[PDB]
Amino acid sequence: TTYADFIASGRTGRRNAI
Amino acid sequence: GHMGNAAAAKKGSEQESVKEFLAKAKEEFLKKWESPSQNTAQLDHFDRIKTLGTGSFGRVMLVKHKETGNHYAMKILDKQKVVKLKQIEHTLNEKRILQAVNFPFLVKLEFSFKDNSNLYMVMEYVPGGEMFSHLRRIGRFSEPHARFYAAQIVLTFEYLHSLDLIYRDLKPENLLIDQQGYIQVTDFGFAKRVKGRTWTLCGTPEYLAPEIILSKGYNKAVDWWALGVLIYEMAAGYPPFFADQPIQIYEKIVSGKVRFPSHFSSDLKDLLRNLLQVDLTKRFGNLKNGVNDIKNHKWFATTDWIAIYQRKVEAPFIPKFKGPGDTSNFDDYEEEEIRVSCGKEFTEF
Ligand SMILES: CC(C)(CC(=O)O)CC(=O)N1Cc2nc[nH]c2C[C@@H]1c1nc(-c2ccncc2)no1
Repeated sequence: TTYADFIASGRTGRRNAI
Repeated sequence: GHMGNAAAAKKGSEQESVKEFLAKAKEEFLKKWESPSQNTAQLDHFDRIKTLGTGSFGRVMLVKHKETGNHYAMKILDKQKVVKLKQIEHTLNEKRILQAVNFPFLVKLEFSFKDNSNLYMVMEYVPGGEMFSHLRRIGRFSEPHARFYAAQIVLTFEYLHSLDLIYRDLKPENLLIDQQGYIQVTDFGFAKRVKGRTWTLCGTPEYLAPEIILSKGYNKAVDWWALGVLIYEMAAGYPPFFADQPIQIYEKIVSGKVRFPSHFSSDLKDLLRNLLQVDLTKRFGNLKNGVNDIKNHKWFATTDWIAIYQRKVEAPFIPKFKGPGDTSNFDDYEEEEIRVSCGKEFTEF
């Protein structure tokens, strides 16, 4: 599922700028 | 047509009043822009309470003004750590913007000064913390809840863009929630006061417009793309384009395809398809009718834009607030010392 894929992405925490 | 005579007349008058407001606001902005404020307080005016954040350039502390008892968030940047990190221009520019702008959804710089070694920016303390934490905790916001926040960003971008400012770092991490539940935008280090085009690769991967990824000259339309990303993430609980690595994110962004959760309303999908539009000639916010394509969209049909601006709408969510000085919506850090003792280039601060 999309939600599961989001958790798997490892990008659920605060995101740094480039 | 779609509007009867009285509805068309009221809308037209509302849009002319916005133009009158923006004209006066640009005149105020330019006056402060040309003659900034400097050294309106000093360090011993404040008691140190708690470190709210830290990074490679400096830290942010909760402080209390000794004489008024007012709490503030004090950003402390070390002059040498900024000069040796290629951040001097962004810091000077962020302070220049903050002392010149005036809008109910922009955090207010109350004081600024410098000592022998550090730059200090003292802004009003927003005790609710970032929207990010609340969104991850609750999971996702209802569409009326998302719309309440989105309407404030629309007005804030309408304000900033009238000043020729592109913001370039919209994300929930940069949106603070105040004691009335309204948004306070923080961080102007990436903003640029430029008409026309600019070229810098900057921003956060999930929120990058395709034209940024594709190494194009770009303009304020990137902020309206980022609004689409934010509205999506607020309503879904996850952003429209994500992957393990940014390069895979960028491929999805440029592909011109987006999928929506089945609980998204038809109105929301239509708005988001028009904001998350790869084609600049078709992206809302970037067409003949400007921001009005957004403000007049069906998804915002129930939005009283003036009432949002006047902060007269009851927020759908108010953070828990155990009084002034409450730190609960922020994390816990090691309390390092602030030692004093790089005048070049920081003359303007
Ligand atoms: C240490 C720096 C200042 C520099 C750095 O490392 O690059 C970063 C930092 O710790 N930031 C910036 C920030 N942006 C989004 N969230 C955040 C968190 C934090 C921050 N809280 C606030 C603030 C303002 C008003 N009331 C409450 C809180 N102002 O800044």
